Amino acid sequence: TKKIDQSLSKKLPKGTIYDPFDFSMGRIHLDRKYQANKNSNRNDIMKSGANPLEFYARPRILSRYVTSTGRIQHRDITGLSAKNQRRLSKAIRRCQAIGLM
Amino acid sequence: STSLWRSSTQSYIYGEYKGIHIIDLNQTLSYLKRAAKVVEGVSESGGIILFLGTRQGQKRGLEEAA
Amino acid sequence: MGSLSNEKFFDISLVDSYLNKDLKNISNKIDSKLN
Amino acid sequence: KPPVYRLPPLPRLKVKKPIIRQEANKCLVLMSNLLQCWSSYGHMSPKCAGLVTELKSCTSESALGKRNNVQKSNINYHAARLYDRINGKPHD
Amino acid sequence: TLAELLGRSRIAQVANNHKPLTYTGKKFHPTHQIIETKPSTLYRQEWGLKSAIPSKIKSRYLVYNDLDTLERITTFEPRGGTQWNRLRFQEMGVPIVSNIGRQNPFFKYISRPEDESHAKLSLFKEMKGDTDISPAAMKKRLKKITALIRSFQDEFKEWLVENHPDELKLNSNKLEDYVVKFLNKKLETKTNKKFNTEIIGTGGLSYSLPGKLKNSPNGVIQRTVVPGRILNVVKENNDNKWLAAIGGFVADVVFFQSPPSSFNSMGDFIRMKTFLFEILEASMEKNGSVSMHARLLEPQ
Amino acid sequence: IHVVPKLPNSKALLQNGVPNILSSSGFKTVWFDYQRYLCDKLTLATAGQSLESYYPFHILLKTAGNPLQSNIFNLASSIHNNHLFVENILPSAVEHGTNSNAVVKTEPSRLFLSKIKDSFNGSDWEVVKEEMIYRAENEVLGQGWLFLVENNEKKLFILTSNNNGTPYYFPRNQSFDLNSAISIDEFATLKQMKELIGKSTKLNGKVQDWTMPIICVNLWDHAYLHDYGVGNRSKYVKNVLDNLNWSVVNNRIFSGI
Amino acid sequence: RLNRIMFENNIPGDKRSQRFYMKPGKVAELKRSQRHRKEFMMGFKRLIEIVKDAKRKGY
Amino acid sequence: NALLEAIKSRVPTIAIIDTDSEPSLVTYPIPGNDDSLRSVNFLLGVLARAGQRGLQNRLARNNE
Amino acid sequence: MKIQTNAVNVLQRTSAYLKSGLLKETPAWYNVVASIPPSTKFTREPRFKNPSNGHIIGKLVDVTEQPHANNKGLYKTRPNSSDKRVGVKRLYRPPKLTYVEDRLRSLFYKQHPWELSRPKILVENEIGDENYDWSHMLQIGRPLDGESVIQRTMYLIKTKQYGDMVEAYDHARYEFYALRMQEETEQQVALEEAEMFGSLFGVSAIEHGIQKEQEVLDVWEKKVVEETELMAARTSN
RNA sequence: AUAAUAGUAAAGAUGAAAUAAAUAAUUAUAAGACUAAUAUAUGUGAAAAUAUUAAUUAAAUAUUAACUGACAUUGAGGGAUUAAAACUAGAGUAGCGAAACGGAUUCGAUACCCGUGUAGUUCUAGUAGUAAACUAUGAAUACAAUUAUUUAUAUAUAUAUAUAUAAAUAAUAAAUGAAAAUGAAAGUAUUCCACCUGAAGAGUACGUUAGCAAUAAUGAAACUCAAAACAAUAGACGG
Ligand SMILES: [K+]
Ligand SMILES: [K+]
Ligand SMILES: [K+]
Ligand SMILES: [K+]
Ligand SMILES: [K+]
Ligand SMILES: [K+]
Ligand SMILES: [K+]
Ligand SMILES: [Mg+2]
Ligand SMILES: [Mg+2]
Ligand SMILES: [Mg+2]
Ligand SMILES: [Mg+2]
Ligand SMILES: [Mg+2]
Ligand SMILES: [Mg+2]
Ligand SMILES: [Mg+2]
Ligand SMILES: [Mg+2]
Ligand SMILES: [Mg+2]
Ligand SMILES: [Mg+2]
Ligand SMILES: [Mg+2]
Ligand SMILES: [Mg+2]
Ligand SMILES: [Mg+2]
Ligand SMILES: [Mg+2]
Repeated sequence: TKKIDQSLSKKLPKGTIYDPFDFSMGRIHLDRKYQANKNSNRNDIMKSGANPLEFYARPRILSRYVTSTGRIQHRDITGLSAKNQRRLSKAIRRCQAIGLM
Repeated sequence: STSLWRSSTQSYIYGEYKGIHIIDLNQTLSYLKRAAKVVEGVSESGGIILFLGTRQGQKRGLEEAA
Repeated sequence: MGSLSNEKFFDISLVDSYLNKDLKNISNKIDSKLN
Repeated sequence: KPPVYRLPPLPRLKVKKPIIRQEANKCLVLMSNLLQCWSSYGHMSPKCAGLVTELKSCTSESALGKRNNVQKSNINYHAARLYDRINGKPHD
Repeated sequence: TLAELLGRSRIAQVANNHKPLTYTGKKFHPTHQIIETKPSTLYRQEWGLKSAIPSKIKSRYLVYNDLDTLERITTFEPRGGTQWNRLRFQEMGVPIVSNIGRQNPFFKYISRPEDESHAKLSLFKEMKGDTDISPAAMKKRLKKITALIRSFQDEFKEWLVENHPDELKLNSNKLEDYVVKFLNKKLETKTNKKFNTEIIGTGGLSYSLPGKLKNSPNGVIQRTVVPGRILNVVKENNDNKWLAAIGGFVADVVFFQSPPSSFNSMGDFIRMKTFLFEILEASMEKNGSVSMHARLLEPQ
Repeated sequence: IHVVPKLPNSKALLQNGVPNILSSSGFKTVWFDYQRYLCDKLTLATAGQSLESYYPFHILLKTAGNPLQSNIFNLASSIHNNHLFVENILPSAVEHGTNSNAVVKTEPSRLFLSKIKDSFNGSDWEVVKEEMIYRAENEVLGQGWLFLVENNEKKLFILTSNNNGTPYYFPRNQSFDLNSAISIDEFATLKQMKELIGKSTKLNGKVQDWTMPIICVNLWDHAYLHDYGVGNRSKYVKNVLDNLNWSVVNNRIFSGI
Repeated sequence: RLNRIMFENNIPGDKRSQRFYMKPGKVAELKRSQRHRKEFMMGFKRLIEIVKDAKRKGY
Repeated sequence: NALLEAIKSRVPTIAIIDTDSEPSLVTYPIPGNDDSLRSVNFLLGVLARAGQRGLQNRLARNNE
Repeated sequence: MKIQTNAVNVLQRTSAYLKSGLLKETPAWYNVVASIPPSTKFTREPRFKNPSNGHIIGKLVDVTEQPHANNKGLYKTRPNSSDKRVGVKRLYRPPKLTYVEDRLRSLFYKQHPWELSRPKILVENEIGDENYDWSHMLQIGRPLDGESVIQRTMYLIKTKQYGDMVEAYDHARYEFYALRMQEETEQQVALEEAEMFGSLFGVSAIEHGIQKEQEVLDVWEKKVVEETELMAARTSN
């Protein structure tokens, strides 16, 4: 067979430097273990400094912090500060009461 | 590390740098000279001097000192 | 710029210079210089 | 910012049932493929000849192959050895 | 004094670094200072750090973050492999060239205001170059600056009526120009980001000047041939070039006309074989990466 | 820091040079100036690295196989070679500064003259010296070194190096000048050497060579120009080989006692 | 895939927890203990990671 | 253990005292890094030579 | 832990044994310890100056010393809340040592990331032997590296040749580039010259990397094949 | 719950059972109570309490500036508020559910389990002032060695971290302690209030006060005994 699963091969980006270890399975496993959604902050409005309570009439943004059934995600999952989690949950509950979410 | 500080050593500390406490070598020198004179005195008096160190690699230094 | 600003939405500098005879004592000063 | 959770002092640091990777038996997988090969191309089909030959060699002497079927975890040995050093406990 | 000595100590010379020792993102340049110990000191676990490095370590190169920690260990990784990437680049003898034809950053050139005609582009870059700034510390750039700029109102309320009174009585299209120049002229004396942290040129990867020819016993070398590896068996998606792994760098390989048949044959194991490449050019991007372009020299 | 070694009877060397070979000015150039020049450059190249704690001979061996450390290798090889040359041409290795000894009559030992006959098909020492002078003039167009070496087979033979070529490690002898044309026989020697270096299994691609120098003559312009001049290097090599210190050269031959 | 949605929205757990009434004090006790065990496990895994890292470096 | 036995046995003690170590447990503390073999062997060497000089002075007074 | 008493008073406890007669013979250490008394104060000591930057510790600026208005335009007429809190703790906390050179060091390696790849030896030789004249960048005994730039910059600002630190730093940086370019050429040329005289090398750096990558890529080939066969069997289920 | 719809013959319950044109499905209507995730009761509140949304009113933070000039602390008596249950009126009553009546279990089963399910649980206006109303720890002030983690304010910049000062929480030194342990107090001190003086009898009796009432507050003595209690230790035992 001339095919390998993507999970068993690492694609080295262009312009990056590499070591021989980057072709091993240890690199594959190490990349899975340390795979965190750290790029969310730059794409996370609520981790930017905006007040989540100003989005109570924008269900599309709020729908990014609820599960498929509408259950607000725990702070352990959203990664927000206590204040933003508190404000975001209020926004979602207000949005639900208005008839938008 | 400053996180592991035993504050009873406060008077020996020169400052903190790069997350560790820097020991005041001016005091180390004075204490070392005093300790050295004690070893010299006991040796000159014929006493038994025991050198105890159980960290890896210390044996060579310990054996030659004895 | 302050009083001598071109913004449509100016600040209180302009209103202060007016009541302080500055926007007028400078308009005459500039015009006198032009003379 | 990621919340660090610090444990209280503990009587021990131990994993109840340390996970171990049990590599799959080479003879069992050979048998699982041959059985599948017969399911599609048919029993005794000439397409599964190589599978039959390989299976016979794998199982010739031992039905599960000659393998080092022994693997144990050492996490509990190291955890008990290093706990006092790394727990960050205050001095006495 | 002891404080003076400490500031100049070899440990002080290493700049503070808390960057992850285990980083799984894109690596474009070294992030940690390589520490080396001599063989005699390695035999005694001596590295010039606070504590002895564990005897298990057989490498003579490491990178560290903290001399000591609350866990009573040193935070270090026993690797020094970014040095071999630099030395392999040196062996390829390809000077780094500017794709924009800019002045050489390592020479003290006499520059002029040719690019200074964008005073309003960069004077406001100080407040507009805030891509990743706090929502309130960036807002402190609005009141703190406003007061500083508002303190020069009297100076600009007299200079403008003494050097360009016509514009004040005709149009503000030129007044705005006199404003941008005024602040910069009154800011060049100031020190706003007087130290620039941007990478300077190659960043230290190569100090080789373009122009020199490589003499060899078989004549002057006209094309540099370097062994490499093809990573993918299908060109980069959306790009007309494949990727190769040459000397610790990932390059874009351009083929003469066709792709060798070993590609289809090998498939996803193409990286298992070594091919010969020719390094066309090497460029440096602002992210601090090296843009190496190669050519799959095939036996013919 | 690599420092210039102190030489025996240095006050005499700074006043009357080396009798019959170099003058006072000629010796100041070759040793007091060039050796200082080499050691300073070596220190600048090696300071802050592991090589700083190694003697020049060990540095050249450690770096002999590393292409990008050739600059360090050249400096280490030159430093070692120069003190090999200055040592066997020196009036007396012992420091007769307070003994005011003026009678140093050193002559080839029996073991040296026995190995010369064995290795040169019965040729005498005088004839071998003529071959050495000839080899230097025809094989070293520019800078280099002339050596009489002994190999693992107890045979003395003549080796010439271009620029800073070590006698110890044949891959870096630099005995063939590839700037000019080479015969098929010379290309065969180079091709055979390349094959030997490829048979080594070590990750450093290094081979075993047990050749050792016995006599060293500096063929650089720093040693002869001032006293002999361009074109008179064969008169310089003749004087060196006729006024060698044989207490040092005899001690370099392994006896086994 | 449908089963994964049920478990990530705690549908089976919520349904079972709604079969019988629990006093508010008991509910509060169970919520406190569950959180402690969740946090305790996170602290345990952090210490095991340090152990593994320390072991790898020869400590 | 050794330090407490020394106290119980009235045996004077010298020790290298790092920033996390208790100074009062020893008669003559030496403030210093105890984790590096170089630092330890440097301080041990000084103490060892001091002992040697005492021994040499005792053997000398016996001769004369 | 409690301040121990019995380790430093061995002489006094021993003296009671000898005076009473419980111990017949004087120990060999007894006279030595008597002549060299142990230090037994174990006190916390205040400090009134940061040794690194000379900042004074324990000084309160009184309102009489702030006669002019502040940045807000207000005069200070009464002590503020911070001035009224006792600050004894600052006298005893080990001072944080700071250095201007540390700021430049971080800058240099941010501007030149690949200088980090040049190995540095932290093991000291003898700090007391360093006789450096920083009128020039090169020094006998130490490598050319980022620290050479920092020390050169400090000498310029110390001699007052330059006033702004940035200008002195830029001046030192160019001196560093010149020395780095002369060394990059000496190495390239030395290699070229050696090959022209018949120098042979077993393995180059590029070749060394290829061999190491092959060793890893061979183990990776086996595992991939194995894990692409367990998947086939497990998926067949 | 009711009605419609097609569609049927079982459904429901339990350890297993049995008691009382359906169940299930799709629509439509009505009613009462409750408030999933977020969530940590984090935080807030004097305590009791407090987490679906919005609004109105009231109160609540930090720093700075100015001002008052000891105006403070504590607090007998007193006052106010005070879970659940309970009671007096008028509404409400889906679900839950003392009691009662039945079904089971059992040798028996005034129980645990099941059914039917009244008071009650809900709202409005009141009475009453009790809980393991608990941190089983009254309030205030001065002070004492560390670390970690959050939070807040401030400062700086080579702009995102760094440096400061407080608060909270966690683990500790010292100290205290019968110990378990406490840890900024259960430490070092000062000030004020409440309360205790062997067990049992007893928070009972009697009286008194208060309340529609249940009760609440106050609160003894005799007789009898040499007991009685706490922390910790080693065992034994554990469905
Ligand atoms: K709370
Ligand atoms: K008064
Ligand atoms: K009062
Ligand atoms: K009261
Ligand atoms: K009801
Ligand atoms: K409680
Ligand atoms: K009270
Ligand atoms: Mg230590
Ligand atoms: Mg139904
Ligand atoms: Mg809820
Ligand atoms: Mg709380
Ligand atoms: Mg009160
Ligand atoms: Mg009623
Ligand atoms: Mg019932
Ligand atoms: Mg009431
Ligand atoms: Mg009651
Ligand atoms: Mg009560
Ligand atoms: Mg309660
Ligand atoms: Mg109060
Ligand atoms: Mg009562
Ligand atoms: Mg008990």
